[PDB]
Parts: sequence; structure tokens; C-alpha cells
Amino acid sequence: PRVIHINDSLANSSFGYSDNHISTTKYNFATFLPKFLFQEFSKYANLFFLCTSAIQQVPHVSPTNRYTTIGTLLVVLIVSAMKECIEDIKRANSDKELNNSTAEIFSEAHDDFVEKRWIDIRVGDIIRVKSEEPIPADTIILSSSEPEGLCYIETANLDGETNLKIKQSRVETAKFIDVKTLKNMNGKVVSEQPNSSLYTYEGTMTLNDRQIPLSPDQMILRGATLRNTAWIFGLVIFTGHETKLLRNATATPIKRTAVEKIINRQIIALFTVLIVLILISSIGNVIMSTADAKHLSYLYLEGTNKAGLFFKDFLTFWILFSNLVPISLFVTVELIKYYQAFMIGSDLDLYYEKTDTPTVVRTSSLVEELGQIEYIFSDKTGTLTRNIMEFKSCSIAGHCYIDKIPEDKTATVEDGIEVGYRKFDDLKKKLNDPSDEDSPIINDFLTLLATCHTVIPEFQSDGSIKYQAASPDEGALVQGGADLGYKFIIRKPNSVTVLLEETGEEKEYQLLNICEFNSTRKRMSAIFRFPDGSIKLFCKGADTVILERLDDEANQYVEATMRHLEDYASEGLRTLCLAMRDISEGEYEEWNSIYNEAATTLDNRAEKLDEAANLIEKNLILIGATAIEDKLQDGVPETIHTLQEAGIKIWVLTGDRQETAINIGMSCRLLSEDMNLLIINEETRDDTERNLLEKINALNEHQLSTHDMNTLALVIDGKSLGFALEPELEDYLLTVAKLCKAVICCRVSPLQKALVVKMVKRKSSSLLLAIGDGANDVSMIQAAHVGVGISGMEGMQAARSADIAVGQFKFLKKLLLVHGSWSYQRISVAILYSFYKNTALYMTQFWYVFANAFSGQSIMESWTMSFYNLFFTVWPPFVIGVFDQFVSSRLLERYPQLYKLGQKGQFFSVYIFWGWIINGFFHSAIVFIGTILIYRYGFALNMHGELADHWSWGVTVYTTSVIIVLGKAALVTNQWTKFTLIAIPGSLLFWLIFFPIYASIFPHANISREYYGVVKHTYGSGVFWLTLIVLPIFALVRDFLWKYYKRMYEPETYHVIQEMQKYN
Amino acid sequence: TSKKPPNTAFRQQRLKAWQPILSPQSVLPLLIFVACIFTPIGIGLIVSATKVQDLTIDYSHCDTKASTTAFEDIPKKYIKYHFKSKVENKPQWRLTENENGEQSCELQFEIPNDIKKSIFIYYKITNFYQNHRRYVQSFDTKQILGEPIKKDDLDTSCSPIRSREDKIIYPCGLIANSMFNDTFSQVLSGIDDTEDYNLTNKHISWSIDRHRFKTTKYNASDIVPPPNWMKKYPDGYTDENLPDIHTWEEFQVWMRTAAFPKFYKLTLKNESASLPKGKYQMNIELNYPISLFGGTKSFVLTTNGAIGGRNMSLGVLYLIVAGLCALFGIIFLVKLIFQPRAMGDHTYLN
Ligand SMILES: CCCCC/C=C/C/C=C\C/C=C\C/C=C\CCCC(=O)O[C@H](COC(=O)CCCCCCCCCCCCCCCCC)COP(=O)(O)O[C@@H]1[C@H](O)[C@@H](O)[C@H](OP(=O)(O)O)[C@@H](O)[C@H]1O
Ligand SMILES: *[C@@H]1O[C@H](CO)[C@@H](O[C@@H]2O[C@H](CO)[C@@H](O[C@@H]3O[C@H](CO)[C@@H](O)[C@H](O[C@@H]4O[C@H](CO)[C@@H](O)[C@H](O)[C@@H]4O)[C@@H]3O)[C@H](O)[C@H]2NC(C)=O)[C@H](O)[C@H]1NC(C)=O
Ligand SMILES: *[C@@H]1O[C@H](CO)[C@@H](O[C@@H]2O[C@H](CO)[C@@H](O)[C@H](O)[C@H]2NC(C)=O)[C@H](O)[C@H]1NC(C)=O
Ligand SMILES: *[C@@H]1O[C@H](CO)[C@@H](O[C@@H]2O[C@H](CO)[C@@H](O)[C@H](O)[C@H]2NC(C)=O)[C@H](O)[C@H]1NC(C)=O
Ligand SMILES: *[C@@H]1O[C@H](CO)[C@@H](O)[C@H](O)[C@H]1NC(C)=O
Ligand SMILES: [Mg+2]
Repeated sequence: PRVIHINDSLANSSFGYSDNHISTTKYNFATFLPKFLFQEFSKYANLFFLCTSAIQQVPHVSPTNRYTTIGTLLVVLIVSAMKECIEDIKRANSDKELNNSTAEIFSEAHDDFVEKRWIDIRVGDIIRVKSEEPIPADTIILSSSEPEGLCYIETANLDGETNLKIKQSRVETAKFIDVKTLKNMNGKVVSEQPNSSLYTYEGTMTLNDRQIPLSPDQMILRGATLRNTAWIFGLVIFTGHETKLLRNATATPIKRTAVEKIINRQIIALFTVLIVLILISSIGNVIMSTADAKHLSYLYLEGTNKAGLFFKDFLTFWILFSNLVPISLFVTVELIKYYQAFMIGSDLDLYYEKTDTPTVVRTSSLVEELGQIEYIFSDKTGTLTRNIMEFKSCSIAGHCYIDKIPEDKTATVEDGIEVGYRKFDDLKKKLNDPSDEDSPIINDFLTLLATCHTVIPEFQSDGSIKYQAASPDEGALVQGGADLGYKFIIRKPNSVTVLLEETGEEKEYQLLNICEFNSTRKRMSAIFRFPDGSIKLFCKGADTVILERLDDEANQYVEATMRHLEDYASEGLRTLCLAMRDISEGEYEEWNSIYNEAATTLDNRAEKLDEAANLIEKNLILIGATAIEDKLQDGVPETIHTLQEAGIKIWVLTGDRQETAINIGMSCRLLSEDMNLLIINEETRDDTERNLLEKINALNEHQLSTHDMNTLALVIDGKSLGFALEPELEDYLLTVAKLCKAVICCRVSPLQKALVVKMVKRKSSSLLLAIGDGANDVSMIQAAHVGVGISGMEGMQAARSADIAVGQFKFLKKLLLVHGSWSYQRISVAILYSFYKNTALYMTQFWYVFANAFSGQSIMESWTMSFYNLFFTVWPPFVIGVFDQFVSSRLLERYPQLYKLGQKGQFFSVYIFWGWIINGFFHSAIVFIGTILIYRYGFALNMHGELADHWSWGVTVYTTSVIIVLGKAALVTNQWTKFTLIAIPGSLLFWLIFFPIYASIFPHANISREYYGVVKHTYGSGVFWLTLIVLPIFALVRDFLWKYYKRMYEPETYHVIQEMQKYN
Repeated sequence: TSKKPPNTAFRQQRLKAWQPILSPQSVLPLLIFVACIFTPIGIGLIVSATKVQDLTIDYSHCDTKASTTAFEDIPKKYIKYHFKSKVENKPQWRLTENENGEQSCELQFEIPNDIKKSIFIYYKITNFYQNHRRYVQSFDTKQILGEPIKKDDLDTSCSPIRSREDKIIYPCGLIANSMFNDTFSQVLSGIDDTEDYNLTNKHISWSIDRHRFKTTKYNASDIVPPPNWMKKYPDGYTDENLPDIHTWEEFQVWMRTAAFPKFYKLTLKNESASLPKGKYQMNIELNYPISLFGGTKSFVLTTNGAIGGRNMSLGVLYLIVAGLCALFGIIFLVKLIFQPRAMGDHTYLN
């Protein structure tokens, strides 16, 4: 029970209801850490390094400084925190921009409407909602500008239905139009508790005289949109998170890609090899310390506690090898994906001009999947078509008239009945003079085009009249019937006015009664009275419903109309038949009495009103038919062919029937003239089973040839699909669909559009891409792996819930071929290399336990190793993962088969991860043996017989390691821009300049006392600048020669495409 | 208002770049150039490492296998030498003892070639893990600067040798306690009409070590010697027994932890004159037993070169790289000459 006042802002506030502020932020300045730390430590690498840093705080165990890992941990943590804060601020910007809108609210003291913000809106205040504006909150209607009190709401955001719902006000309280009379009304509203049910409402409103009940018939939700109403007086009841729609808010589940799982497997492999190395080192340490207890007497070992000395030794290696799992990668990968999403959502070739809407990648975690898509579950109305109707053709009296007559059949052969294409000029030349017999029929048709509809006219200052219809087909019919002379103008209640431009005078007909449209009958009737005293009933309908109730002896153009419907349905044009009948006064009064008897029974409206209207629809005189087209977007017949040529299977979910869908698919270049159609249109489930069995056995009984497997398509209707989705028959459908190259689902139910997707991903390993528009298929977009939303006339409900928002369809040819094959080849190399540069360094920490008696001595400094992952090897990854292009976009679209290289997974796998790992091992061993062969006794200097030591050798090891890492990076890259020169030689010079300054300044502050005098013995030594030249070449000659060999004598596809790009 | 992205070379990914191609005409000249520039460097480095003249004598076990009454020969297993000429007389050795068991090993060798370069003399230790983690970090750096650190403020890294009998051990650490203490002759005593050859003992450590190793400000009644120095400093420290780590340069040379268990340590040098040919003799006061670490002490007399001293690792590395380059530059050449690729066309591999 929720008691709400009517005009008391302070009386209802004592209950303490929610505020109208809608917050979508993830974090806040109050409880940021208690959740951010949990989110950051819920992963693997972060918790592992936290445990490592916690272990590193015990005495005499850390082989390096106590703060050499927690520093990098805090650095990556604050980087993640600042990125989360940036994205949360970017969300809160739009949140506050939407939450501070204006609202006209009644004032108790001012006794008038004042402008305020949505934040200060309280429950119980009277507001005045204008037109073409969203609903502020859950308000009950008090009054409106209409005399009865009705209004039109659209559920384009709360539901998927595009029709307008008529919400009527209470007749006992809709008399308060002025504001000054709003002060003498008192009472309370007892509403229900906040729930999530949409069309269920109950309450009780107390008026000045008597109480009234409540119902969802006078309740408007927040997600609706008011239309065709000047102003309404509303009383808020639910606000904030207490509404019916925003209470059970949906949460988009995090989509995990395949690259993520491969990264997880590689991390598990690295953890296993880490444990192996640690255990080997510990066993060697204990056996050497036990077998040589006499030759190591100068170390003063424990002895009686040697067992414990085992455990304290274990940790000693853990930390020493904890750098094998790089923590910088888990942030570098997401930063690279963010930069890639930014660079993709800012391309001109993916920008729409006629609407000013660029590509908006709403989820930057799914950028690499665009290079490995196999299924595309597309829509037709909106995604393939322009979703704008246009009156194309009309056929009356057995003739045909079109504006653009094609030269294919313009010359009427007159093979008996007249068949062909004519212009509207001949229609006018046969209509102007009344000597023709069909002229009254043409007049009746042209009046039916501008009278039988239910479109609302609006006049403007420019003179161009606008038409507002609940459906675009009726608006297109009105526009096609008005442009020749019979325009539809101001429509007053209970009559229709038509302006005749041929004569110059305006006529008016008395609209007696109209019947609403039905989904089963697919008809609509409307009775009119003319100034001539004749009563004429018009009726519009489908081609297979009204034609059954005709008079074959009266009309002589039945077969002509059937042919005009058949040849129009063969091109995908929506056809509508129009008929008329003259009635007398007695049957008119009888039909009025039947309509009154049907209106008195408010319990039955779907069947009672239809049977009342059909009581007189026993015979009709057919006037003719109209055909409206819906063209396809520009570039779709090319993008679909290019995607099919790249090896992608398309499932078009069409709302038409079999032949219409087949024709629009053949026009869309989806199918062909020789593509074997496996038609499956059956109502009996057993017959569908038999058809599937016949298909699968006729397919498996013989081998699949190259020309036979590439030329197969499937077509299935709605009921057959609903029967083929059961758990007992889904396998047959899946195995018969995995063979055909194009699937066409006809008469698809809205919700079923999701079941076709959630059935594939649960029984396959391919990646799915669902592109669509409007709300009716939003559940599809949230079901596949990559969701794409088109910005169209069905509302922005799909673009706000899709992972990518694209203006039209044509852009896919560049979104997947170029912005996918790159987005998969970059990040992969940006990850494998991220495992190499690490292994090429800290593996020298393992080859050294054979020289320090298995003690765990750091070969390099404690802070230089920590700076290796932060300053000197952080830019080549970004350059190869954001700015590298292995093949030009000019040749990546000419040869779409390159997409298959990313579609299978030929660039990122464990078999290549192990190759990178063993290459790192090889280079580490090379540098280690090369450095120990030169610093044999440390006697490798020429400065007055002074000898080198531990750190003067670790510095050379580190320098050679970073030089070889940068050489590998330079060998990997394909695009030599300027960021590459900033990343590789830039980092080389950065290290070469940063080492002397650091080692000369910081030792004097008790930070790195192991660098005293090492600068002289390193730089001034004549062997440093010789090993730095002789070791990297010796280690990279293998990679150089192998690259040359694989390019020259064992090439691939792109290895030849790059040669063609270079030389041509 | 406008949401159209800019049209620039960066935002449209149209930056000018370079495509590295690996054509044979661009690879084979690179390989032959690398070979032609690495062969002279390699031969020059091996020639520079060849001209080093050195000598090494394993004087370990001299207290067991060396005579006492006369100079007997040293087994060929122990001696090593590289000179520009042939040595006529094999190095010999003898043992001697004074009072309180002060043993000494007297080695006698022959330098047959006038060494114009500056002479250096090291002691080589084997199987001594100075790079041990417990051993490399066990020394207080504040006492090296010379400060009176109290007991409760000493570095806990030198734990096993810290505060003996409730007195602050002044040289805390395992590196100082395990110091090599075999005194050398500091002069090559010439024999048979051969003049002596004095050797300098200072300026052998690092400059930063001489700058940081400061004379201690400790007293003598609050510090005790390390347990291994009690033989040379009995009854504790006094006003005169208290050393100075600033002038004690051998201490600074030993405190430089090496990287491998086979390391040199500079002891003596002479850069002011040439070492003429003749018979020389060196005395070593045997005090450091090899049973402490199971290694082999050695007396090394070397010179210096551009690389270091008798080490051909760099030269053989340069020669190996040049050889690999010159081998592949012929393999790939004959492979492309005798059988070309004949696969430049695309042939629709898709
Ligand atoms: C004094 C003796 C001197 C000997 C000198 C010898 C040098 C060569 C030695 C061995 C090489 C043997 C044969 C060489 C001939 C062929 C090698 C085949 C190598 C191979 O296909 O897989 C590679 C892994 O490569 C190793 O992982 C390389 C594996 C090497 C590991 C060796 C085994 C471990 C050694 C550890 C020793 C430690 C001992 C312990 C010592 C210390 C103990 C204290 C794969 O990675 P990759 O980066 O190349 O991948 C390529 C590459 O990215 C690119 O070139 C290709 O594009 P394109 O080509 O179209 O542009 C691209 O398509 C992709 O396929
Ligand atoms: C050159 O360097 C040699 C290696 O460091 C060193 O040889 C060691 O010298 C130490 C010091 O004397 C020896 O340690 C003593 O050994 C005797 C037995 O020989 C122990 O009795 C003695 O313990 C005593 O304990 C008493 C009661 O606790 C205490 O009051 C005494 O002060 C004393 O500490 C020591 O343990 C050691 O055995 C020697 N050999 C080895 C292999 O370590 C040389 O002395 C050194 N020579 C010079 C001239 O510096
Ligand atoms: C390096 O060795 C030379 C050669 O013996 C030393 O020069 C001799 O020094 C002594 C000093 O006692 C003189 O009596 C000799 O006359 C010098 N020799 C000649 C040929 O003049 C030189 O002193 C040594 N350098 C040192 C010890 O630092
Ligand atoms: C240069 O060499 C001579 C020859 O050994 C050194 O003279 C000896 O000095 C020690 C130290 O006092 C004496 O015990 C010897 O008796 C001396 N021998 C002779 C033959 O004089 C001389 O000390 C060396 N030069 C320097 C600067 O030490
Ligand atoms: C030395 O002298 C006495 C003990 O001998 C003591 O009071 C003093 O603090 C010691 N240290 C110094 C630096 O004088
Ligand atoms: Mg649609």
C-alpha cells in the first residue's frame, strides 16, 4: 500500500520515498576502494603478486629490495583506477546531462506552473506534460486538452510494439483544465507497491465527492512517449528506482572472448613451468648444501635447522622467479583494445553523413573478435531495407500504371487481357474525360486512397502538409494518392475532406463508422456518405482474404488483378487490395444496430467487433490493388557478396513468406540462379521430421563436390522453425544448416529471433555476429557474441544496447575485413611478444643458480629489473598492437579470403606461445654464456689492472638483453612509421641516457648503492661496446635467416600479397 | 555539435611508412658486408689476445708436496705460462718455516722475454662462492664509512658474526671475516746476477672504494675482532692494533664481491719500468688453508691488453658470426642460382 497526496509536497515527503535522480555510475568518491580493490584482486595475476609481495616481507628471504614488486603493483593499480574513473566520468557526464532536464510542475504557493529540474521532482506534485517529450515518471492522468480525456502513448522504449496505445482519463475528474481550479481538489491515491509487472495496476483515488478505482488503462509508464496530445496533467506516484520499468533493470553479461581463454591457458602453462623451475632449484640447493657441508664452512650455515632452511629457501626462489608472470600485460592489453576501439570509432568510411552518426564501439573488450566471425544473424526490415515505404504501383480496372516504365515489358503485347506497364499520364488522359467507363471506378479508387485511411494531417507555415500515421504503409498510400491531385487535408471528426487539384474545389464526405484492423482478418472497412446521397463502404485487405467474397458475375477484371498481384509479389512489393460496395439505408441501420450491440459488450472486442463488421461483408465489388516497395540500402548487394566470398554464412531472418523472401534474397545477391533451395515449409511436426531426414540422407548418401557444397541454401518458415528447435529435432536442423551457405527464415516470430541464436552458440564453437535495428530484436543483440545496432526509424533502443553502433549495413565490408583482420593480427602479436621480452631477461635468473651454488643471487639490480617492465619495454607493444598493419587496406578488401587466416586462428595459439617461450629461452642462454665467457675471472678491463665484479657484469647482461629484445621487436614490425622509431630506437637511447644519470645521482640517496663506480668500468671499458655489438647479431641471425627463408622459399598467401603491395 | 571525425594522416591511419622487404639482392650484400667487417675485427682481437704474456703457479699443497732442503721442480700439472719465447728452466719451489710455525712457500721462475708492458700480480681462488646470496649482502655499509654504530643498530644482514661476548664486532660481515690472508713478497727477488723488481701495493682498489672506506671512529674497548682475525689481533683491539680500512687496500680489494667462483684479486703491480729477462723468486706466507673451501690458490703474474689478458672469446665470437654469414651467403646464393623460386605469381592460393 502506497498512499500519495494530490497537492501537498510536504505531507507525502514524511514517508521518505526515493528521489527522481537516476544514477548509472559504477564507482563514487565514497566507497571507491572497498569495491575497486575486490574487483582488482578477484583476478589471478593481481592476487598472485599480492601474495608474492606479502611473502617478500619476511627477513632474509627477499633476493631483492622489499619494495621492488609492490611498487609495480601500485603503479598498475592506479593506472587501472584512473582508467575506471575516466570511463565512469564519461558515463556520469551523459547521466547528468539526461538527469537535469526541464519539467513544468504546479506550485502550491504560486498556484501556477513553474519550470524546475527533474532532480527536484517529488512524488505527489502536479506536472503538465507537453507533446513529443518522454514521460518523466509513473504519473496518473488528471486531465488533458482533449474533451474526452484520451491520449496516445508509444512503447518504443519499454516494449517492442510500435502501435500507439490509447489511454483515456477518468470522466469524473477530467474537467480541470485551468490551473486556478486545481487548488480546490483534495484526496489521496492508494497505489500498489513498486514491482516490475508492466500491464498490471491497481489503486483507489479519492475525489471531492466519491472515490474511484484505478487500472492500467489510465496509467502511463516512464518508458512510453506521448504523441498526438497537446498537454496532460499528471500526478507522480513512482519515481527513481521505484517505477515499474526501471526497477528490474537488466545487466549486460560480460562477454568472454576466445583470446581471453587462450591467455588463461598460457598463464596456467607459465605457472606450471614456474613451479617446475622453483622445485628444481630448491632440490638442487638442498642436495648441494647437504652434500658439501664441509667445503662451505665460511658461510656459517644453520645445520640442526637445515630442514627449515629448505622452506626459507623455497620462497627465496619464488620471488626470484615471480617476474615470469608479467602483470603489465593485463593492463597493456586493455589499453591497446581501448586505443583500437578509439581509432575504429573515428573513421570516415564508417561515418554516416545523412544522419550525423559515427561508429560508436560501446564495448572495447570485443574488438579482436571482428577478425574471426563465422555466422551473421541479420535482419531484413531496417538492416537490409531503408524502412521507408513508397507508393510504387497501382492496378485498377484491369490495367497497370507506374511512373518508371522499364524497357523490359513496356510494349503491351495484348495477349488477350491487357498485360504490361503504363504511365500515370495515360491514366490522367483517360480520367479527365468522362467518356470512359472506368472513370467512376478510378474516382472511387482515388478517393479511397485519401479517405479510407486513418492518418492525421498537420499544416505548417511553409505550406507542405505533414501526415502522421501509425504505420508507414498507410502514409505511403496517402502520399501516392495525393501527389496526382486528390490530396488529404484538414480532417474534422466524423468526416473526411479531400482537396481536388484537378478541379480546384474541396469535397467532404461523412465518415459514418470505421472498423479497426485485425491481425487475423487482415482487413479494414469504413463506411462513408457522399453529398450525392449514396452510402458507400470501402474495404482494404490482403490478396488472399477479401478476394474470396467477390461477385464473379459483376467484375470482369478478376484474372487481371490476380496476375497484377502475382507479378508484384515476385519482386517483394507489399500488395493491398481495395474494394467498395453501395449500400442502402435499411442495411445501414441494421449494421449500425449490430455495431451498437457489439459496443455494448465491452468484454469481447477482438471477436465481437470483427464479427459485427463481417456481418455485412458478405459481398464486395473489387476496385483494385496497390503495391508499395521498400528499397535496399546502398551497397548491401555488394557487401553481402563480399562477406560470402570471404567465407561467412548468413542467416537472414525475414518476416515475409517463402516466395517473397526468396525473391528479395535473390535481388540482394545472397542466393543465385543455381542455388539449390532446400525448402522446408510444413505444419505437421512429423512431416518436418521426415523432410529433415530426407534432406540429411540425400546429402550424406553421396560425396560433397567442390561445386556442390558451395551451392546450397536453406529456407524454413516460422512454424517449421518452431518445431525444429525442440531438443529432439535441433540436431537435424543444425547438421543440415551447417552445410548450406545461406539460410532464410520466413515468418519469424519476434522472440524466436533469439532462440535461433542461443541454439547455435550452445552447440558450436564459432563466433556469432547479430546485427539488427529496433527493439523487437534487442534480445538477439544481447545473445550473440558481437552485437551491432543500426540507427533507424524504429527508435534508438537497439543502438543503446549493442556492442557496436553502426549507421548502416554497407560499412560491415570494412568493419570486419579491415578492422578485424588487423584487430586480430595486432593484439595477438602484442601478447606473444609480451611473453617473450620477459623470458629473454629473467631466465638469466635461472641459468645463474648453477654458478652461485644454488643460492638465488640476483644477477641484476633490484630496481633496474623493476624498471624493465615500466620504462624501456612498454612502447613497442603499443606500436605493434595499435599502429601496425600487416597488409594494406587497399588489398585487404580486394582479396577477402585473407579473413579466413583470422577466422581459423592462425595467429594466436599455444603452439606458437611455446615457440616464443623457447626462443626466449634460447636467447637467454646465448646472452648468459656469451657474458660468462668474457667476464671469466672479471679480468676483462684495461684500466690499470682493475677488475670488474658482479654488478659491472649484470649491467652488461641487462643491456644486451634489452638490445636483443628491441632487435626482435624491429624484426617483427611491418609498418615503419614514426611511432616505431620512437618506440624501439627511442627506448634504446632512453636506456642509454637514463642509466648513467641514475647510477650517478641516486646512489648518493641510499637507493641503489650497488652502482658506485660501475659507470666508469662499464662505459669506459673497451669490451662493453664490443660485446654489445657481437652478441645481439649472434642471437638474431637465426631469426633473420629463418624469416628470409620462410618469405623466399616457403611463402604463404599474405607473404605474396605483401610482395605485390611492395612492387605494385 | 558536429560528430564528424577529422580527416588527417593520423586519425585515418594513413601515415607514411616504409615496408621492409627481404629480397635476396638486399640480403646477400648485407651478409657479405657483415662478414667483411667482422673478419678483420675478429683477427685483430685474437692478435691482441695472443700478445699477452702471463704465468700462473698453483702454490696450493706447497706445505705437503714441496721439499725443504733444496729447490725441487714443480709438477707440470700446476704451472702454466705463455711467453714470446721458450722457457729453458722449469719453475721450482721450496718450503721454509720460521718461529711458531710460520710456513712460507718460495717459488722460483724464469722470465725469458723482456716484458715492456706493466706487470700485475693477482691471487686466483677457485670454488669460492662469493656470489652466494647469504654471503654477498653480509656486511654493514655504515661501519665502512667509519661510524660508531651501537649494538642494537647494527645491520642484521651480518647476523652470524654480530656482537660477540656482548661487544660490537667492528668488521661485521662474512666478507671481512673470511679474508684471504696470504702475504706476498712485494718484490721479485732476482737470482744470479739479476736485479730485484719492486712492486707497488697501493692504488690497486677502486677509487670509489678508497673514497667510501673511511678510517673508523670507533674506540678500542668497545669492539672485538672477528673470530677469524683473533690470531693476528690477540687479546682484542688496542689503540695501536686498531686498523684503518682507508689505507688497508687489500681489505677494499677483497670486499669487492666477484661474480663467479673462479676469480682474480689484484695484489701487486708495477707500471714504471720493464721487467728484464732472468730468474726471479717470490715468497708467499702460507696462512690461508685450502681446506676451508676445497679450492686451489694460485699466484698469477700477467699483463694487460685491449680486451683483458689471454682470452679469445670475443675473437672467436666475431669469427663465428662472420663464418655463419659467409656460409649462408653462399648457401642461399647457390640455392637461388641452381633453382629459383618460380612462385612470384599469386596463382590464386586463396
Ligand atoms: C656454438 C654453437 C652455435 C650454434 C648456433 C645455432 C643456431 C641455430 C640453432 C637452432 C636453430 C635450428 C634450426 C634453424 C632453422 C629453422 C628454425 C625453425 C624455427 C621455427 O620454425 O619455429 C619458430 C621458433 O623458433 C625457435 O623457437 C628457435 C628454437 C631454438 C631453441 C633451441 C633449443 C633450446 C636451446 C637452449 C640451450 C640452453 C643450453 C643450456 C646452456 C646454459 C646452461 C647454464 C617459430 O617462431 P617464429 O618467430 O620464427 O614465427 C614466425 C616468424 O614470426 C616470422 O618469420 C614468420 O613470418 P615470415 O617468415 O613470413 O616473415 C611467421 O609466419 C612465423 O611463423
Ligand atoms: C688467516 O685466515 C685463516 C682462515 O680465516 C685463519 O685460520 C683460522 O683462524 C681462526 C682464528 O684462530 C681459527 O679459529 C679458532 O680455532 C681454534 C682451534 O684451532 C679454536 O680453539 C678457536 O676457538 C676459541 O674459542 C675460545 C672459547 O670459545 C675463545 O676464547 C677463543 O678466542 C677462540 O675463539 C677458534 O675457533 C680457525 O680454526 C682457523 N682455521 C680455519 C680453517 O678457519 C688464520 O688464523 C688467519 N691467519 C692470520 C695470521 O690472520
Ligand atoms: C717498478 O719497478 C721498477 C724496476 O725495479 C722500480 O724502479 C726501481 O726502483 C728502485 C727503488 O728502490 C731503484 O733503486 C731502482 O734503481 C729502480 N730501477 C731503475 C731501473 O731505475 C720502480 O720503483 C717500481 N715501481 C714502484 C715500486 O712503484
Ligand atoms: C726496492 O727493493 C729493495 C730490494 O729488496 C728493497 O730493499 C729492502 O727493503 C726491505 C724493507 O725494509 C729490507 O728489509 C731489505 O733488507 C732491503 N733489501 C735491500 C737489498 O736493500 C727496497 O725497500 C725496495 N723499495 C721500497 C720503496 O720498498
Ligand atoms: C669512546 O670513548 C668512551 C669509551 O671508551 C665512550 O664514552 C665514547 O662514546 C666512545 N666513542 C667516542 C666516539 O668517543
Ligand atoms: Mg528491423
